[PDB]
Amino acid sequence: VIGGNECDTNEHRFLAAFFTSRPWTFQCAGTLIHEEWVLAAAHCYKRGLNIYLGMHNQSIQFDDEQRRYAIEEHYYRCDEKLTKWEKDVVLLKLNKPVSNSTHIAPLSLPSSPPSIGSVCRVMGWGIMSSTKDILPDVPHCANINLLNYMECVAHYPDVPETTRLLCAGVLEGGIDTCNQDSGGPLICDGQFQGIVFFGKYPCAQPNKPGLYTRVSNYNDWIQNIIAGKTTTACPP
Ligand SMILES: *[C@@H]1O[C@H](CO[C@@H]2O[C@@H](C)[C@@H](O)[C@@H](O)[C@@H]2O)[C@@H](O[C@@H]2O[C@H](CO)[C@@H](O[C@@H]3O[C@H](CO[C@H]4O[C@H](CO)[C@@H](O)[C@H](O)[C@@H]4O)[C@@H](O)[C@H](O)[C@@H]3O)[C@H](O)[C@H]2NC(C)=O)[C@H](O)[C@H]1NC(C)=O
Ligand SMILES: *[C@@H]1O[C@H](CO[C@@H]2O[C@@H](C)[C@@H](O)[C@@H](O)[C@@H]2O)[C@@H](O[C@@H]2O[C@H](CO)[C@@H](O[C@@H]3O[C@H](CO)[C@@H](O)[C@H](O)[C@@H]3O)[C@H](O)[C@H]2NC(C)=O)[C@H](O)[C@H]1NC(C)=O
Repeated sequence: VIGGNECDTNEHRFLAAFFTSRPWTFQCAGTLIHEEWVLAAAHCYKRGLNIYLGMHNQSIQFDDEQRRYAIEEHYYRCDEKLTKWEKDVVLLKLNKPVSNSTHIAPLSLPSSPPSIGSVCRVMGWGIMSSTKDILPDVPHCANINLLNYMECVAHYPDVPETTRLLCAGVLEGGIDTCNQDSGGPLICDGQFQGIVFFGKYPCAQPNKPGLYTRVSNYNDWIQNIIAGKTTTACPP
């Protein structure tokens, strides 16, 4: 996250961190949405990653930190016509539930639709400088705006027209998500509305907002999987 500051230690209790085992290296983030389910981005997740809940400073282990791994890995396979840009979610079931604690609590799926002009919180351990690829040991937080999708469409020729992505950022530049913020939540007006996907590098350029996976498209699908539906998960 560029143009922000270190997050408050208690304002990201839903933020999950993915690590490889050896070496022990931060990969990306995810969102705890349920005591035993995490929602992440398909493009940065790979099998066997360690999942940490209740992490702030990567060099510190809080007394309530919990480590898990995925026992189930659900990709969105409902519409073969959707491009890779339109289905970048992975729903992970944890090997064991995590109870609430000082630094751990799930974030609910959005209960109202996203609205242009909202102020959106972004957070992550990703690159925090637009001039140097500096990765912090603590997560950084910042505010951006949910923008008209028109503000993004012209900058991503490779991405076809879609309704399944959100355009968010700061048009004057200076504030943006960057590499390895992938998978983190975009929280607009208190609602989990987006997942960090991709933008432009260098990051935080003027009039170069990023695209975010639109969470609300997946509510029914996620809830069905959590409810135990195997087949029947997708819509008819
Ligand atoms: C562990 O903590 C989470 C609470 O999540 C926190 O909520 C508060 C306490 C803040 O501290 C936030 O920072 C955290 O996000 C608990 O789960 C939440 O329970 C609360 C109950 O108060 C739910 O919030 C309410 O939801 C009402 C409707 O509930 C139903 O709909 C939602 C879906 O939107 C669904 O999640 C829930 O299961 C029911 O289906 C709503 O009318 C009300 O206005 C308010 O929004 C919230 O939905 C729960 N969140 C999640 C992610 O499940 C656990 O209760 C808690 N464990 C315990 C036992 O302490
Ligand atoms: C994320 O956390 C790390 C971990 O360091 C912590 O250090 C203490 C404050 C305790 O909280 C420990 O539990 C924990 O390991 C932070 O890195 C550390 O920063 C401190 C304070 O700046 C550094 O102290 C330096 O020590 C050297 C000698 O090596 C002197 O020359 C320095 O002038 C100064 O005393 C410490 O070196 C550094 N430690 C390690 C292991 O890296 C880090 O600051 C923190 N991140 C943020 C953003 O807060």
